[PDB]
Amino acid sequence: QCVKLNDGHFMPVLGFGTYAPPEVPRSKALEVTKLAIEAGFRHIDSAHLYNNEEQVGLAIRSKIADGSVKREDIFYTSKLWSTFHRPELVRPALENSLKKAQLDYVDLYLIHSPMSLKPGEELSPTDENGKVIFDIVDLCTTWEAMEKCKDAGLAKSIGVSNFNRRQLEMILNKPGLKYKPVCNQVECHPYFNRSKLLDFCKSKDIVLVAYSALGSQRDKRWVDPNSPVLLEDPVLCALAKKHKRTPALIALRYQLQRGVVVLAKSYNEQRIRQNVQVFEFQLTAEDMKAIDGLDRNLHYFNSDSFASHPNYPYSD
Ligand SMILES: NC(=O)c1ccc[n+]([C@@H]2O[C@H](COP(=O)([O-])OP(=O)(O)OC[C@H]3O[C@@H](n4cnc5c(N)ncnc54)[C@H](OP(=O)(O)O)[C@@H]3O)[C@@H](O)[C@H]2O)c1
Repeated sequence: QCVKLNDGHFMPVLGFGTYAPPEVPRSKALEVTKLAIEAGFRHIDSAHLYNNEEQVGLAIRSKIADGSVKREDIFYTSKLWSTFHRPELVRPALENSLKKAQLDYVDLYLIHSPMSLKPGEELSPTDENGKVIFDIVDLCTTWEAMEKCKDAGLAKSIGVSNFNRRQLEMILNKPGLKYKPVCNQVECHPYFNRSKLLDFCKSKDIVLVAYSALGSQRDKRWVDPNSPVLLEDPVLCALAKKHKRTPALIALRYQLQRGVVVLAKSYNEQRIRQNVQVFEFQLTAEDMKAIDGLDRNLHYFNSDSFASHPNYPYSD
């Protein structure tokens, strides 16, 4: 099923995550995105950062060309990268995304992060200490340029990602605001459930979309390998046995029952098909309370590389 966004458009509540690290061959994104659509995913999440929009777009268009779906059945997301926050670069950046995917529009365009970076060749310009070279950009001006992309029909809906409550309030309080963010895509899982940010988002009819809902890919660039493995959690395992599902399915269903839209990345055929089974069962109030009890303020993304950024959303 879908949730109705605050601009009247509809978003499927289960989304497929397409990010894989650069060591994974680019051709895999094509294969697995087709498999996801074939399994029943209709919401597909990409970004300029992922260097896979050519492949993800081809997977979508291939499933259109092969008769499986129409463009109107797919909900396709991309994101403005942080080197393009200056308002004059927003539309060009979006047009690159459209060119790569060979699509006329995205269903959703997000500001990927509030942590603006120096414009240039690199995705991630850093100094000699490894910290990313920041840019100072009024994100309200960035947002105005996002609104023009919606008016031009290049993005059906616009929203944000990795914003905390205050950063979000800055947008909502902007003089002359035309379109509220339809969503805030943020790290969200039983060890970092974001319930306060969720309550705030609910109060403004903004959808919280969860990433790393399965514990993240635990990439050594950003994630401490000593951090607890979400999917090995004894409570999630006990609930999996109770319901004859898996820890992953429990973690996904938890988000759906909280009114959270949830992403799920898998590049494995069997797990991709497993993940759509989230619609086949329910958790009880007691199950949900047990999962709510797991919250431990654990953001997996935890690196020096962004912890010193002025717009770093977390308070550590
Ligand atoms: N806006 C942002 O800053 C941002 C940040 C992070 C992520 N995202 C988006 O959200 C997506 C998902 O988040 P994520 O990349 O952190 O990964 P994730 O959804 O939390 O998944 C983590 C891992 O779980 C495994 N997995 C999936 N299904 C499973 C199952 N049924 N049983 C056991 N393991 C399973 C996957 O490995 P296998 O591939 O081997 O199955 C995957 O590597 C990303 O792909 C991206 O689209 C956005």
